[PDB]
Amino acid sequence: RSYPCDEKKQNDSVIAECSNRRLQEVPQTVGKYVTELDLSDNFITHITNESFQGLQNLTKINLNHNPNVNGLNITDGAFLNLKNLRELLLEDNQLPQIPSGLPESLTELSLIQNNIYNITKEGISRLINLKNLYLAWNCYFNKVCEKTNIEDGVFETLTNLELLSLSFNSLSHVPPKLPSSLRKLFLSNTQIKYISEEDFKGLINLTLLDLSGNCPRCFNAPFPCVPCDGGASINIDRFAFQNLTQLRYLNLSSTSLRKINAAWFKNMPHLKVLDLEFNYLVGEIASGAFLTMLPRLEILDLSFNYIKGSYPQHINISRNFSKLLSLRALHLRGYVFQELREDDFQPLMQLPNLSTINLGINFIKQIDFKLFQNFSNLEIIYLSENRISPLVKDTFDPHSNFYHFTRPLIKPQCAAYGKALDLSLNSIFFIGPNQFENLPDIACLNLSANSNAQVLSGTEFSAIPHVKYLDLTNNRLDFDNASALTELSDLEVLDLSYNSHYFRIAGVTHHLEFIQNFTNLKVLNLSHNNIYTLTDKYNLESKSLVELVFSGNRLDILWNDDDNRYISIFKGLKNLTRLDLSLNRLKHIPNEAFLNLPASLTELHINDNMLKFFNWTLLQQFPRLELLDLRGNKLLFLTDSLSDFTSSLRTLLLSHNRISHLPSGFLSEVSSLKHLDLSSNLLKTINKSATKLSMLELHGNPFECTCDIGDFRRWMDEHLNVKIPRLVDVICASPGDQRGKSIVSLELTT
Amino acid sequence: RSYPCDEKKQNDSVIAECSNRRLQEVPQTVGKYVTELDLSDNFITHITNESFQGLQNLTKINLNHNPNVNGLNITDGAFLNLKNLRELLLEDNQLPQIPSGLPESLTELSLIQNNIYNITKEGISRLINLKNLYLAWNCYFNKVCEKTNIEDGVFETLTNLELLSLSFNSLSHVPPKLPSSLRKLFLSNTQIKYISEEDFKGLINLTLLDLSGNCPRCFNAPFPCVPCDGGASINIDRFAFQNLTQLRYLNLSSTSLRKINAAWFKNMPHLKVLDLEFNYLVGEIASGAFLTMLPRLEILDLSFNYIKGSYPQHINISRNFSKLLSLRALHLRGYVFQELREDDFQPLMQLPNLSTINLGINFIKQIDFKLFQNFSNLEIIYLSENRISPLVKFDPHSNFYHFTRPLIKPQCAAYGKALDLSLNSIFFIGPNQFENLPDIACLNLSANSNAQVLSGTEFSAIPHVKYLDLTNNRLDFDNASALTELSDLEVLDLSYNSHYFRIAGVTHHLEFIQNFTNLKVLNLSHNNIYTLTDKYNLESKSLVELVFSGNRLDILWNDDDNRYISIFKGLKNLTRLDLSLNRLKHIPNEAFLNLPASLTELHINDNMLKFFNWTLLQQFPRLELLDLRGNKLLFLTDSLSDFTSSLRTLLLSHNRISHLPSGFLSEVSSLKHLDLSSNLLKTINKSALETKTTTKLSMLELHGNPFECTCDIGDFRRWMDEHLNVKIPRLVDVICASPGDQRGKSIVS
Ligand SMILES: *[C@@H]1O[C@H](CO)[C@@H](O[C@@H]2O[C@H](CO)[C@@H](O[C@@H]3O[C@H](CO[C@H]4O[C@H](CO)[C@@H](O)[C@H](O[C@H]5O[C@H](CO)[C@@H](O)[C@H](O)[C@@H]5O)[C@@H]4O)[C@@H](O)[C@H](O[C@H]4O[C@H](CO)[C@@H](O)[C@H](O)[C@@H]4O[C@H]4O[C@H](CO)[C@@H](O)[C@H](O)[C@@H]4O)[C@@H]3O)[C@H](O)[C@H]2NC(C)=O)[C@H](O)[C@H]1NC(C)=O
Ligand SMILES: *[C@@H]1O[C@H](CO)[C@@H](O[C@@H]2O[C@H](CO)[C@@H](O[C@@H]3O[C@H](CO[C@H]4O[C@H](CO)[C@@H](O)[C@H](O[C@H]5O[C@H](CO)[C@@H](O)[C@H](O)[C@@H]5O)[C@@H]4O)[C@@H](O)[C@H](O[C@H]4O[C@H](CO)[C@@H](O)[C@H](O)[C@@H]4O[C@H]4O[C@H](CO)[C@@H](O)[C@H](O)[C@@H]4O)[C@@H]3O)[C@H](O)[C@H]2NC(C)=O)[C@H](O)[C@H]1NC(C)=O
Ligand SMILES: *[C@@H]1O[C@H](CO)[C@@H](O[C@@H]2O[C@H](CO)[C@@H](O[C@@H]3O[C@H](CO[C@H]4O[C@H](CO)[C@@H](O)[C@H](O[C@H]5O[C@H](CO)[C@@H](O)[C@H](O)[C@@H]5O)[C@@H]4O)[C@@H](O)[C@H](O[C@H]4O[C@H](CO)[C@@H](O)[C@H](O)[C@@H]4O)[C@@H]3O)[C@H](O)[C@H]2NC(C)=O)[C@H](O)[C@H]1NC(C)=O
Ligand SMILES: *[C@@H]1O[C@H](CO)[C@@H](O[C@@H]2O[C@H](CO)[C@@H](O[C@@H]3O[C@H](CO)[C@@H](O)[C@H](O)[C@@H]3O)[C@H](O)[C@H]2NC(C)=O)[C@H](O)[C@H]1NC(C)=O
Ligand SMILES: *[C@@H]1O[C@H](CO)[C@@H](O[C@@H]2O[C@H](CO)[C@@H](O)[C@H](O)[C@H]2NC(C)=O)[C@H](O)[C@H]1NC(C)=O
Ligand SMILES: *[C@@H]1O[C@H](CO)[C@@H](O[C@@H]2O[C@H](CO)[C@@H](O)[C@H](O)[C@H]2NC(C)=O)[C@H](O)[C@H]1NC(C)=O
Ligand SMILES: C[C@@H]1CN(c2ccc(C#N)c3ncccc23)C[C@H](C(=O)N[C@H]2CNC[C@H]2F)O1
Ligand SMILES: C[C@@H]1CN(c2ccc(C#N)c3ncccc23)C[C@H](C(=O)N[C@H]2CNC[C@H]2F)O1
Ligand SMILES: *[C@@H]1O[C@H](CO)[C@@H](O)[C@H](O)[C@H]1NC(C)=O
Ligand SMILES: *[C@@H]1O[C@H](CO)[C@@H](O)[C@H](O)[C@H]1NC(C)=O
Ligand SMILES: *[C@@H]1O[C@H](CO)[C@@H](O)[C@H](O)[C@H]1NC(C)=O
Ligand SMILES: *[C@@H]1O[C@H](CO)[C@@H](O)[C@H](O)[C@H]1NC(C)=O
Ligand SMILES: *[C@@H]1O[C@H](CO)[C@@H](O)[C@H](O)[C@H]1NC(C)=O
Ligand SMILES: *[C@@H]1O[C@H](CO)[C@@H](O)[C@H](O)[C@H]1NC(C)=O
Ligand SMILES: *[C@@H]1O[C@H](CO)[C@@H](O)[C@H](O)[C@H]1NC(C)=O
Ligand SMILES: *[C@@H]1O[C@H](CO)[C@@H](O)[C@H](O)[C@H]1NC(C)=O
Ligand SMILES: *[C@@H]1O[C@H](CO)[C@@H](O)[C@H](O)[C@H]1NC(C)=O
Ligand SMILES: *[C@@H]1O[C@H](CO)[C@@H](O)[C@H](O)[C@H]1NC(C)=O
Ligand SMILES: *[C@@H]1O[C@H](CO)[C@@H](O)[C@H](O)[C@H]1NC(C)=O
Repeated sequence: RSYPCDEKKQNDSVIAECSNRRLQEVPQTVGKYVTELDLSDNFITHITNESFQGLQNLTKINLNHNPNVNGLNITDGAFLNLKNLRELLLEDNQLPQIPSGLPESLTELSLIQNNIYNITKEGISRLINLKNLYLAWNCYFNKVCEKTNIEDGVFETLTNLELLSLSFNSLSHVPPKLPSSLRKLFLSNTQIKYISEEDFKGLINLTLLDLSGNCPRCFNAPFPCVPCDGGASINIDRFAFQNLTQLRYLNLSSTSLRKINAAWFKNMPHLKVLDLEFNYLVGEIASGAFLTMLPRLEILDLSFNYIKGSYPQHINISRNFSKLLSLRALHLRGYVFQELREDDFQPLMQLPNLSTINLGINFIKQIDFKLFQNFSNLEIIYLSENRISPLVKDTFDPHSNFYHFTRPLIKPQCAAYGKALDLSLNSIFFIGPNQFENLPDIACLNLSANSNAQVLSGTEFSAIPHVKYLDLTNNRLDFDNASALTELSDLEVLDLSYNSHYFRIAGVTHHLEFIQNFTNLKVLNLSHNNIYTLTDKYNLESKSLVELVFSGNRLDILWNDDDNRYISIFKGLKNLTRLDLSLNRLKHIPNEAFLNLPASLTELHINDNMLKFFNWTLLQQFPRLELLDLRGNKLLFLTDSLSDFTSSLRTLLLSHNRISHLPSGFLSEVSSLKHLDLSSNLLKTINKSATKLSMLELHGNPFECTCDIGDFRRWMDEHLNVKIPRLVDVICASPGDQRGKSIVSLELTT
Repeated sequence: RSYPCDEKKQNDSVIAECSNRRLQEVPQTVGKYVTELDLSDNFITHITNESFQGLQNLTKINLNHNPNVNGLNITDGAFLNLKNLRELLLEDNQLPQIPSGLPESLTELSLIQNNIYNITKEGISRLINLKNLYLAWNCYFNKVCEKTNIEDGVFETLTNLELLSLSFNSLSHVPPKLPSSLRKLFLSNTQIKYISEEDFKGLINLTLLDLSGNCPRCFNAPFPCVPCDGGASINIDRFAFQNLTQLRYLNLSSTSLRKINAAWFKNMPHLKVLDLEFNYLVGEIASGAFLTMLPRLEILDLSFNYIKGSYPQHINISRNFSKLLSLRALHLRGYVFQELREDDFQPLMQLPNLSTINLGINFIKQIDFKLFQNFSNLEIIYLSENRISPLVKFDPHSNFYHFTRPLIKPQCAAYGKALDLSLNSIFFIGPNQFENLPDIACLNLSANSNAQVLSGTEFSAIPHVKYLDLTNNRLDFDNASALTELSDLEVLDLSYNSHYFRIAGVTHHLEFIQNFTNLKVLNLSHNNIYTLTDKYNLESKSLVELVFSGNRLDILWNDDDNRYISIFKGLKNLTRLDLSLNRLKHIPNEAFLNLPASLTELHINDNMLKFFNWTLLQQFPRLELLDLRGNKLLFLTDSLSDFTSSLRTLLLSHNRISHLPSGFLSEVSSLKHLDLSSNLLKTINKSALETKTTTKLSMLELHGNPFECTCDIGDFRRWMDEHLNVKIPRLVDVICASPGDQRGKSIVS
């Protein structure tokens, strides 16, 4: 670690981190060692020939977000210097023009979120070895520019260009004279309404094309959005893509398509993913004209093609959907329909490869759960945000994808265990006794936020006893009855976060006895169940359990139990490694209670409590403990003799406490501490009296910079490997002459 | 000037409000005219004959909740002085016995929430004159007491007792030897499992009986709740109520009743109100035994009687329901069923007096709204907490079982026929959503995640809507047509609306508001409005109130083209304006001068103001209330007497004020009420508020100030004692801060 840039080594290339250090010029310490430089989130506004000299070993400069609040001054040839400069990022800098005078060694140039309106030869016709060029957000509702002007041939010379991102800019036409070497052409939100034959004449190599937000369909647009001539459509000629033989991805989101010409995929048997969401294509879904041309598609998205004023009975799926033999996921979010039958999805049932169906936000009230058994390999069923009821009787970031969320539908940690079903945000206020009948073998089940008030008695998941991951978060479930969920003999993950039932009985209040007949349950989350009361004893004997979260409960109220009934409330869980006691409003954990914790614990969090006094001396029973998180507490003091107490602990987060005095016998035991966190306490000074540590957090402590402090800065220098995060945020409170400056940029003994 | 009690005139005598003054003992500082003394919610730990010597004239004493944060120590006859004592409340005092020297003249005695496990004749029986007696929560799960020991017939020579409350007291027998004069008897949650025949005899006079919470059914109980043996209901002998001819009120809420012995009501021609929520009577609802013994019943609650596991297809309503001819209110919550069709409700359509139909929490999937026309006196239809879809092509003095709040906001109910459709699944407004409804005047569509794009044709089917509640939805109204099919509309509530159609340059269009000639209120709180897109003049001759909090005026008035100066000047009639929570720091001078001069209340509390230009108030002749609480104001003005003569109330608590100017208000002065609490005042140098003529000022609040009480304060504390016509509230919150020997209480010291 040198000041002002924390330094670390990756590969045979030294990287320098000077981001968010608030500096106003190119730093000084940066040795010729450095090869990739990071300068983002600063207050720099000047870049000269002198800024970058001597460093010639540099291949890269980050430099985005400068200054942070005219723009940022770049001098003709301030970079012409370095013959190693590969990548050069300059996003969000308020640049008026394209840096005049630039290195040829440049491969990947970024220039987005600036004020470049002229695109000129004088700027970029020299960077031949340019590969990836980004230029989104440059004439995007600035009104000091009608069109992003591009001068002819500004792309025909950059013969090594693979990627061009002109998305989110104001062009009316498609830039002529591009290089045939192109592979990705991003042009979203560019205001193109006419697409010619010529526009894409001879990019025979192009793989991805992105034409969204052209004539948008402003459902929930996270940015300025303006529709075409009423319900007007982006107008695409049939021979627009004749040449585009090599092509995997097509994103035609928000174009307001009504009719899909099927002449477009005539010469393109390649295409792997089609995005046709936020359009008007209900007719085309039903009359699948193009649906014939796509045998190698694996993912299809037709989401938010719903018609205003409409709520059909059923969803009209063309037969031409059985020509989609390669499909692996289908995305049908927000058609909006009332009932799904076996019939309606008939065309998809003889599709061999289809493994995800996405039906969320379709506000559907009834589905035949049988119809899902006629699939040959499905393990994702997403039905979130529909109106399924209890069943009775019947046996900002531009680097992102705006039109298609890339987060997993289900949690991987769940989609692991087998077939995943998501019934979250539905109307299942209790569990109908027919709720699960005709369901495939379910491994992963989400019932999140159904305000489900079901008394559980162990009957309810009988149709599906083979569940592993079950998520019941945000519900009003009762499980005072000990038979509760016990049908689920294979269950490993129970997520019961935030549950208040409606059947409090006195002396039955909370009854966890039901945990004990699990032979296989590993993760148990009971956060925010507001338990202040057990009628099950303190013995919860289970060797299955590894991790228990017990946040948002009332541990205090239990441990003030006047007859002392609640001491070993966790002893029985012998195999517990991780435990979580945060937000239980704890003041004094009685000594005998703390000593009755699984001797097996690896992590222990008692943070965001009200803790005053910690009896450190009790850490001797916990010899596997690697992490102790005591953050957000009212702790004053630290044991002078940590030696006596532990030799297993690796991480000790203490921040947001009221620690004034850091004692003398720190590092008295082989403390195994690589990571020590003391930031946001009440430290005036660190004495002299106080090599295995790589991290120390001190930021935001009232430092008293008097020379009395200078012992510490000698230690910060003898021991130079131990990194301090945001050094520049460890500051002087005092004295007056000092208040504001960093401990490190401090002229000492004067 | 009274200390410490605020001393009000009421009817013909003097109240003393000494409640909640951190008081530790009764002051002998209260007057002699006082007949009523509230000493509630204080820290008093003792009571003796020296406590209340001086005022034999007292009739009522409060005392409740003393002390706070041990017990209350009453000696034998601390009240035997008080010859004029009618009332005496003593609830929440950790009392170990019944006080032992009370006067006869007691005719109302409340001793709830104490620690009296036994009732002795030494204490009460010699109190012949009592009329009311409340004894709830005394043996209420102590682990000390199994039983609320009642001396056999302790109540026998209480021959005037009208109201006896014994609720929430573990005694499984109805005490014997009761007084005949009893009209009202409460026995809720007493663990009385069996009601004999001899239990109620001699109570010819009884009009109310309370027996709920015995053999409870524990749905949502907000206290300890313990079911009887297995699923066992209460047991009441056939001839229990043989003698109770005069009974009007009968609570059997949560008794677990499967079966209603229609023989209980043989002698009760009179019964008006029947509470039977929280039992298991789906069947007794299907086939009404009792339903015929009740001609004169006006109110019937059978809420939360559903069967668990079950979600039937229809509700089953005995035709035995048109024998309740008197019926005014019917409550049917938590039957839970899928569908109400016309014929299911045929038996109720032949009732003259029925106005309130309560169908809350039935999770109803669909309804034939036609059925509602076929009702004569229908006013409130309550359909909250159902499942309707878009149609296409702690307190012990309370009622625990019944919700006694208005089902519908009265302001709404006033206009007439009310339909509450809140907490349903109407995610947009179906083109057939209101076909075959009555003419509704008041409509609630709150909390339906309703995303409807409005075009002003969505409401054609019921176009006489005057009060429309649209809070907590996701409604677009950028179309100048939006809602215009509702010409008669008077109140529009759109709090908390965030749409999904943000087009740029249309953004937020507020043009639809120029249509209404009788729109009177409009609540636009919390819409995140920061972008508006029309010609300036919002033009509304009608509109009187605009709530505009939780928006971004700050953002709007910071416009560099000044496009939003005159954003509200077109609202000529407006007299109320709430501009709080806009995070405003500076209101531009021209932006303020373009508020309508008509305003009368202006609210800019809870923003971030530092400076306020008083001398603009001049353009505001009718202004009368100004509220700038929770801003950050520093400086006032020395000539405010010049810039406004209309202004009645000025509120400025929670600001950064320490200097009080040597002008202000004297002689040419601006009326009645001045709040200057939670400021930063050290001292006031009399130069503020001169004794020029007589300033009209009645009331002035200055509590929670950081006061400097050495000698400086000599001038004000004179001024106080001479302007007795100037009320300062809360003299026990006007504290010192400066002299470290004075920091606390004081000003009065
Ligand atoms: C009710 O309770 C349950 C249980 O308490 C809650 O769920 C648990 O929740 C935690 C918290 O989110 C989950 O942890 C997260 O899981 C992510 C995926 O993990 C796996 O994949 C990665 C890579 O594929 C592997 O490395 C992991 O394997 C490791 O194995 C063990 C753990 O078994 C570790 O000890 C090893 O060291 C290995 O790492 C997993 O198989 C994971 O991404 C995530 O990690 C980030 O966040 C944590 C902070 O919690 C950091 O410690 C960690 O360094 C990561 O942070 C960095 O980088 C990302 C980008 O990569 C940045 O965005 C971040 O800022 C960050 O710096 C974490 O481990 C856990 O899986 C889960 N358990 C269960 C039961 O599934 C419920 O949520 C709860 N209900 C609610 C909602 O209240
Ligand atoms: C979206 O915007 C709309 C527009 O504001 C909101 O609607 C307003 O909401 C307010 C605020 O809650 C409602 O006013 C409230 O109305 C109460 C009922 O009033 C009627 O009768 C009363 C008694 O029955 C009559 O006195 C009234 O007459 C008043 O009339 C003119 C007004 O027309 C006044 O100028 C007179 O002086 C009269 O007083 C009404 O006809 C009323 O109860 C209530 O006042 C209690 O409240 C206010 C606090 O704002 C005090 O001024 C007042 O002292 C009252 O309270 C003392 O009393 C109680 C128990 O009695 C203690 O428990 C309290 O602490 C308190 O100290 C208040 O007035 C208004 O009706 C309503 N407007 C409409 C169009 O319905 C919506 O809320 C809003 N939506 C939200 C949630 O976002
Ligand atoms: C089972 O069911 C039975 C009967 O159905 C329940 O018995 C009810 O118990 C509650 C206790 O919570 C009773 O409430 C209180 O009554 C007092 C006194 O009564 C009324 O007395 C006067 C004449 O009627 C008058 O002062 C009041 O009357 C009208 O007054 C105004 C008119 O200006 C009108 O607007 C009111 O609505 C009244 O109609 C008065 O109500 C009453 O004073 C109590 O309340 C209020 O005010 C005080 C302020 O000092 C405040 O602290 C309270 O919170 C409250 O706002 C209160 O309403 C109720 O009367 C009983 N019902 C009947 C019909 O007798 C029983 O509780 C149920 N069991 C259980 C355990 O749930
Ligand atoms: C239309 O869909 C096309 C294909 O979905 C979109 O291009 C995809 O775009 C995002 C770019 O933001 C890519 O994510 C970024 O990629 C780099 C390089 O692997 C990586 O560091 C990222 O973090 C992030 O993943 C994504 O790879 C890309 N997909 C492919 C496969 O080319 C585009 O989102 C669409 N248009 C709009 C406007 O949303
Ligand atoms: C089950 O459903 C809930 C609801 O969709 C999921 O929680 C969402 O989770 C994502 C990422 O974990 C969060 O960003 C959202 O805030 C959550 N939304 C809500 C409303 O809770 C959860 O991921 C699902 N769990 C499983 C087992 O996959
Ligand atoms: C319309 O329905 C909503 C939902 O019931 C009502 O608001 C509830 O109102 C009461 C009283 O103001 C509050 O205690 C609740 O917390 C409210 N909840 C919600 C969802 O806001 C509202 O009162 C009804 N409006 C009318 C016209 O009476
Ligand atoms: C896809 C549908 C479109 N919806 C609708 C809006 C307006 C309509 C009109 N006229 C309409 N007409 C018919 C059918 C649906 C309609 C709203 C709905 C929604 O509420 N979405 C939420 C879910 N949680 C996140 C957020 F995206 O999404
Ligand atoms: C009246 C219904 C009964 N409910 C039910 C719960 C569990 C059941 C099981 N097994 C059940 N089985 C059949 C029918 C209803 C059932 C719960 C539901 C509710 O959500 N209550 C909340 C709503 N607002 C506050 C509070 F009143 O109310
Ligand atoms: C990196 O390049 C610089 C510039 O030519 C050179 O002086 C230096 O020796 C190289 N780095 C090292 C120390 O290997
Ligand atoms: C592209 O289109 C032209 C049109 O004349 C065609 O002749 C040429 O061969 C095409 N190139 C391909 C498909 O590689
Ligand atoms: C594809 O199927 C649809 C509906 O089943 C039909 O409209 C269309 O003609 C089919 N396409 C062909 C036959 O090319
Ligand atoms: C708990 O659930 C079991 C299984 O359904 C049920 O039989 C039992 O009655 C319940 N509890 C008891 C002991 O009453
Ligand atoms: C486990 O499961 C059975 C249900 O078959 C139940 O009878 C038994 O009591 C359970 N044990 C518990 C609650 O630990
Ligand atoms: C019953 O009440 C009446 C008035 O309602 C009263 O006059 C009568 O004395 C009471 N009955 C007896 C005899 O106690
Ligand atoms: C009341 O009506 C019910 C249902 O229609 C019926 O079972 C019962 O016999 C009626 N009671 C009589 C006839 O008294
Ligand atoms: C219905 O209400 C009126 C209004 O007070 C009342 O006079 C009448 O007696 C009631 N009719 C019956 C007997 O139900
Ligand atoms: C409404 O029609 C019903 C038939 O369900 C009929 O019995 C009823 O009398 C009609 N309403 C009235 C009160 O006229
Ligand atoms: C607004 O509504 C009218 C009538 O329903 C319609 O003709 C007009 O085109 C609408 N469009 C908008 C959002 O301006
Ligand atoms: C304006 O509102 C006041 C009440 O606020 C009312 O008296 C008057 O009639 C209204 N006048 C007009 C012009 O609508």
